[PDB]
Amino acid sequence: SAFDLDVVKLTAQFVARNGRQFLTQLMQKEQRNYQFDFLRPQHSLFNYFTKLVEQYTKILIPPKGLFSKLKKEAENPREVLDQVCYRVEWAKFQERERKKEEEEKEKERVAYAQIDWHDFVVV
Amino acid sequence: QDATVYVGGLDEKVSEPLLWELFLQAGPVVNTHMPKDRVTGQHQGYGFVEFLSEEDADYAIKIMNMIKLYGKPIRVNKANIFIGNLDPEIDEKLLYDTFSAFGVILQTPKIMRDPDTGNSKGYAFINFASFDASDAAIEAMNGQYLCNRPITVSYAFKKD
Amino acid sequence: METILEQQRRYHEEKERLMDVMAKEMLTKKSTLRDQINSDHRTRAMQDRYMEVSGNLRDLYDDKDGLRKEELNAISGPNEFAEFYNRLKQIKEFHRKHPNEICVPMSVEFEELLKARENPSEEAQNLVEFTDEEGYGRYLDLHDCYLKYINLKASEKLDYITYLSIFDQLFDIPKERKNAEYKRYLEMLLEYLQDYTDRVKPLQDQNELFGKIQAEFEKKWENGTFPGWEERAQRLFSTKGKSLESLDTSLFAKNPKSKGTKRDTERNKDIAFLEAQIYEYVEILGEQRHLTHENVQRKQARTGEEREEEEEEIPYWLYKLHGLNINYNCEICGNYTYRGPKAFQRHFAEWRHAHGMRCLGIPNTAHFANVTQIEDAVSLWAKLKLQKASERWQPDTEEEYEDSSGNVVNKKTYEDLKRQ
Repeated sequence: SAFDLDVVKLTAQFVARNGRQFLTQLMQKEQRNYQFDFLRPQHSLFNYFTKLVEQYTKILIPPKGLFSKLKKEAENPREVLDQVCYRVEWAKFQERERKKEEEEKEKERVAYAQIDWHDFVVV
Repeated sequence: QDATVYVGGLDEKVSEPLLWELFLQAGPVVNTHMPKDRVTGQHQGYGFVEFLSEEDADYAIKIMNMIKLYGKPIRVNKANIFIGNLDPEIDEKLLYDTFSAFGVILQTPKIMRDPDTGNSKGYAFINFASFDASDAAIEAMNGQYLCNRPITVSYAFKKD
Repeated sequence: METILEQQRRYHEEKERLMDVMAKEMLTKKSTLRDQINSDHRTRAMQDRYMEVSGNLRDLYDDKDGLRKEELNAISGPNEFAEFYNRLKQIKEFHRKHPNEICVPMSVEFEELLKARENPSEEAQNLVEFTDEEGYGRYLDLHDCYLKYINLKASEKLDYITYLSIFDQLFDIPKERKNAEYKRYLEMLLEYLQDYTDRVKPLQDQNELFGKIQAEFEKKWENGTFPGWEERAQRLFSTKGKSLESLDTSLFAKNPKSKGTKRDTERNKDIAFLEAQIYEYVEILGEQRHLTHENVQRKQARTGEEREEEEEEIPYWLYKLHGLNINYNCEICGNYTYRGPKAFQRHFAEWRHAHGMRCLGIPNTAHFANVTQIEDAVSLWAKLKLQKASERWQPDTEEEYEDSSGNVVNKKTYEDLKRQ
């Protein structure tokens, strides 16, 4: 699976340098008798190819290392510790929201299994 | 166990030489075994066919899969919701794909097997993500037409 | 190599995995002090690795400014892509899947249930950086420092409580002279206290704290950090007073104050820096020193057993008729011990005996049924092997290399003679 991953990485690297949505280096390759089944969204590898293209687009950011240098993440452990604490707090908030959604689903299942299903009215 | 193929879904018309005669076109079936019950004294629908080579058993498993033998879903294989009267031709991944249309599955499902053969017992247990998927399985899947086998979905544990 | 595209994305993914591992380590609860210290050391090692990866990725931008003109050009494109695809069009006979492209850094930054340590931090141990008396940052070892102070003072009138009371002072009068040999022990006590402060908090920035301590020693301690109301201004190196600030500024550049003394700013600057570092370590770790003093008082007030406990923490006729009370030693069948004659023959046709014969190498033959030995078994497998009867098809080729003589060529000799 190394050759398919390398082809997907090459397609994500060639598609990230495009100046338009449809005017890319991979749309013209489809008409140039080159078989590429990862371009269609019906395949399961397209969801990974989109994430690879998003990572290639995020690797081209101006704070990603092209024309600037990161100082907080590279020369401050306290900022990295604060970011890790904020990520842990966001994960705890997401877990609390998932627990609240599970409690709401359990309450809706308890309310649906206790209502009267014999009082039918056709208007 | 590798050269033998476990067949599931045999009716009363199928017999011990009948399975060897039906599996003779697939490969050289050397022996046929049918475990008899203790209360009824007959076959429980599951049997085994021991052939000479593993390629003949693989061809019999790939040829006689999900067949309609004696009005029964006969299939050969390599030897809180409860689902009963399920076909042995389906696997755990096939049951997970069939259960994915109603609701979301929490993990991989498991099917009960016999302690003697180990192919298919007849009942299975599957767990859903929430109670809405269990209610949709008890409303729609509890009585749906499966592969030549009327399944029945029910609740494993319920508190009044 | 795609150093600006693939390597930068790999470094960003490694930094994101390190940040996720740090967030998972910080989100998990702690139950012991040693496990928390080991988790803090692993988090500090992961932060150092992430800082090294960010420093390595931040230097890969020299050729990127030259290659951005060719990478962003829309006139180029699928020519070099088709050339790279033809370079990637080699033989695909290596039928092997590699799912460890992103799962291997995820598993390297994780721990196991038996040992809560990462894969780069698998060789780390808390016993190699702290002693047993310290308690992984709970207390501080001061017995060797007290012994060194008693050896330097040359007197036995100083106990551990007196040494703890003398070490508790920060800006008071010293116990000995500043130009004596006690500064050599004070520098070692400061170097031990700096390592104890760096071991008590590995997740804190030690370089920034050292730079702040150096800035406080240079900008404040060297310019009269202790004002008065000779008592107005005091010098730490010269150990003398001053009338006003102008007199101290004129005497700061004096000839005895620069190098014309034994305690000037040229030779006694390192001792003053070590004393300032010891004062900063005593002010920052005063709670640990108070806990160590309380533990020393509890050990002194306890008895011997309390100190040892603190430092330690039916049918016999039927049996004779059917053939019971008899056995048989099947050596080839795993040296098993069977029953009487009924099991004797049964022992030759069974699962254990068959497995033993198959493991011995001799095939399970009917002639070897009544056999029960090793050497005899090998002799039977040899003599009863494929004898002269039923030979190799009775080879008699007699090739046409002569047509009138020579027929000893077997099925393979004549074949090789006629092939070439």
